[PDB]
Amino acid sequence: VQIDRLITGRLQSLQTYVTQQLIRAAEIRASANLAATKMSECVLGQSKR
Amino acid sequence: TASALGKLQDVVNQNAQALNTLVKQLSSNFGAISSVLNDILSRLDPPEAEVQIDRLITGRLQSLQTYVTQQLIRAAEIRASANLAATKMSECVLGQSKRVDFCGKGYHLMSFPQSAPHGVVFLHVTYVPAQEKNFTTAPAICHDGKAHFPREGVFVSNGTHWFVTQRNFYEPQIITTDNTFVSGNCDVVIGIVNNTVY
Amino acid sequence: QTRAGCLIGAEHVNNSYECDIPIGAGICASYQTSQSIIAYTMSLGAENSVAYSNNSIAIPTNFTISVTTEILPVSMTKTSVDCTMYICGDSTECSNLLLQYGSFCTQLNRALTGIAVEQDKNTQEVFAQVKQIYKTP
Amino acid sequence: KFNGLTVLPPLLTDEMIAQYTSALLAGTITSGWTFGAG
Amino acid sequence: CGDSTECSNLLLQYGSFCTQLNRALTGIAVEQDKNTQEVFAQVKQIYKTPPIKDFGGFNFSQILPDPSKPSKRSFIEDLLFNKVTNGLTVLPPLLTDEMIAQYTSALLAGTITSGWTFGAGAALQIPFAMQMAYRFNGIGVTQNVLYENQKLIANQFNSAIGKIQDSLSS
Ligand SMILES: *[C@@H]1O[C@H](CO)[C@@H](O[C@@H]2O[C@H](CO)[C@@H](O)[C@H](O)[C@H]2NC(C)=O)[C@H](O)[C@H]1NC(C)=O
Ligand SMILES: *[C@@H]1O[C@H](CO)[C@@H](O)[C@H](O)[C@H]1NC(C)=O
Ligand SMILES: *[C@@H]1O[C@H](CO)[C@@H](O)[C@H](O)[C@H]1NC(C)=O
Ligand SMILES: *[C@@H]1O[C@H](CO)[C@@H](O)[C@H](O)[C@H]1NC(C)=O
Ligand SMILES: *[C@@H]1O[C@H](CO)[C@@H](O)[C@H](O)[C@H]1NC(C)=O
Repeated sequence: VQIDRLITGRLQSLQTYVTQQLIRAAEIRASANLAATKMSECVLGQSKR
Repeated sequence: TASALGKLQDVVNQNAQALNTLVKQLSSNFGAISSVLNDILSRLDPPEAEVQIDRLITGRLQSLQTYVTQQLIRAAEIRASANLAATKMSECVLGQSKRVDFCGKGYHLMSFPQSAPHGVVFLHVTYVPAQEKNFTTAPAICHDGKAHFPREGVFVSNGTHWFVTQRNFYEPQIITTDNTFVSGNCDVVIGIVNNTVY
Repeated sequence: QTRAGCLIGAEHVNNSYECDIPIGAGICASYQTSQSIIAYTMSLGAENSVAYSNNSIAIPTNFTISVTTEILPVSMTKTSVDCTMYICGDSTECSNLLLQYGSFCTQLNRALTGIAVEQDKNTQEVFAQVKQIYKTP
Repeated sequence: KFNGLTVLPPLLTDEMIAQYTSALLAGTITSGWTFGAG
Repeated sequence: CGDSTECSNLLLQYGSFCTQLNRALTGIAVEQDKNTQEVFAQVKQIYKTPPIKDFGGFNFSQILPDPSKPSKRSFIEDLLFNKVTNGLTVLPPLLTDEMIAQYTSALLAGTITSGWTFGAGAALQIPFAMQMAYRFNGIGVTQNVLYENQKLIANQFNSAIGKIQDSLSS
């Protein structure tokens, strides 16, 4: 009877952790793409932007 | 080979996999006497079916919440890709773009769109120089004590005579007054060399 | 032995090539010729040097056109799910318990409807920016 | 497919899509860039 | 569940939650290496610099690699590197810092020896004092407005690099 409480707690904490991580990675990806854009457009040439 | 269109296959694979998991989830018991609801309702009284069915309700609730959350997260990648595609279409098809390595990998002339299932494909036409030769250069020339500089292109010399050429396609021309403009005097610049102008 | 762990059934080589399959820490593996699985340190490419000095340039004399494809995904399959048919399976004994959890299923439908409305915006804004249907001569 | 899960069709059909892309391809060839500005 | 069969017998009632959590984490972990690969690796051949440093007076010894120490990372790179510091596991990255430090140096030698050309076909050598006479022409300043006052500009450049070191040191 008791062990189901611990299981339903820990599984929810783990789901919350994964849900944080997915958002944080999806944020990092846009900075990675902006870095790669600057690399490609402003080092290898002169940009009038 | 069809491996060219790998990208827009994995969106379908991921969607089908998620939907198959969401549907297969129904087979689990969550601690009830059966996964089948009529199997309970036929064998047991409402005082007990109302104890049992809450577990299945909570399970299927949290499963559908997890599915909806995953879809809500995944949608923003597709939106950012649609916006990037709209940008490429607005900027590189309707006009010539100077953003290096934005359209293809080289000097860009034009592009053409083609449709595809749940996607789009571009064809980029690009110009690239293949052959190149060795030349000797000087950044200016001296005549009558005045330093001459080129209006466009650069000075080059195979070793015997001096010529001016455009920068990206070898084409020699006789150094003539209206190819060049005058600044300062011979003493100020380094590397300048004596020559004749016509 | 590697930084990543212990690898069984591959033969190390001092040579190096492009990387077909990655293992980690620069360690890479492949199937090659008398055929076996090898592992090696991934190469970064050829090595080159330019003869740079004052008063020397190279000018290109010839050129080639080229073409290059690019592929992007602009849409997703607009699935839809009935919350109460799934949860209760058209059982009234179920639904008179389910209606204690209030508006959850309805906001779920609302979320999915947003998806179903957003995706045909995605298809609408990429194409359909020409005001007239031209035709070829 | 009988558990209340369903799929909906798109608003644009693939022939409208190919009309759009054929109008674009005829425009970029006949009139260059100008058909975009005006 | 912590290595207890009394727990493990009951855990599998909840079906496949752990499987989709594992597929989530494994989908995350791979993406970082594609990010890294995309950000760098924009060059197909590893260039290297000649031994002499005839750059028209411009000083580049602060950013070029230092071969003496074992890792090829330059001085400013080593200041930047110095300034920052149950079933849980950590996986190593794919590309080691020596690879990044080769890539960067190749990009540098390309940008210095051949200007922009190395990004669109084979690189071509050009004297630096004629690269600057191009990049000044890109903003409407006639190239001679450099050849007249080249040396002063070099000095200002040499000075502007210096302060950055103190900015990183302090
Ligand atoms: C460098 O190029 C010049 C220009 O072509 C060469 O000069 C020509 O030489 C031919 C020899 O048959 C003469 O017929 C032309 O009248 C010359 N042109 C001029 C403008 O004088 C020169 O020989 C080349 N030098 C080398 C070493 O190849
Ligand atoms: C130009 O001359 C240099 C120095 O001899 C040589 O290394 C190079 O191969 C020659 N050709 C080109 C295209 O640079
Ligand atoms: C690499 O080559 C050296 C000498 O050529 C040899 O001694 C060594 O055994 C080789 N590496 C391995 C893993 O055998
Ligand atoms: C640069 O030019 C000078 C003379 O102007 C010369 O002595 C030096 O060797 C040249 N540098 C080279 C060829 O690398
Ligand atoms: C080089 O020029 C020849 C004709 O001079 C041409 O046929 C060829 O396509 C050009 N490009 C190459 C060889 O890459």
